Amino acid sequence: AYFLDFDERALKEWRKLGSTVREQLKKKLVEVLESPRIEANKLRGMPDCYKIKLRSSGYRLVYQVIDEKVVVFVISVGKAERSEVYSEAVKRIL
Repeated sequence: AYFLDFDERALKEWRKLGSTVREQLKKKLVEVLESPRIEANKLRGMPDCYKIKLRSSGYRLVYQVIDEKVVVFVISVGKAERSEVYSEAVKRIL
C-alpha cells in the first residue's frame, strides 16, 4: 500500500467539500491507497496522474503517484465542469 499526502491547496478543497461528497470520495481514495495505479483512471498528459470520479456530483479528485516516496499525492479536488479540476491540477504540478 501507499502513504497519502495532500497539496496544501488540495487539502483546503477537501475540507470545504460537502459531507456526502467527501465521504464518497473518501471511500474511493482509501481504496486507491491499496493500489493506486488504476489504468482505467489514468489521465492523459503528464505521467503518473489519475482521477477519482463520481457518477453524479460531478466532483473529481486528481492525484499523482510518486513511487520514490511510496506516496499518493492529492493535487486537486473540485469540479469537472469546464475542466476546472484538471486545469488546476496541471497548474499546481508545474
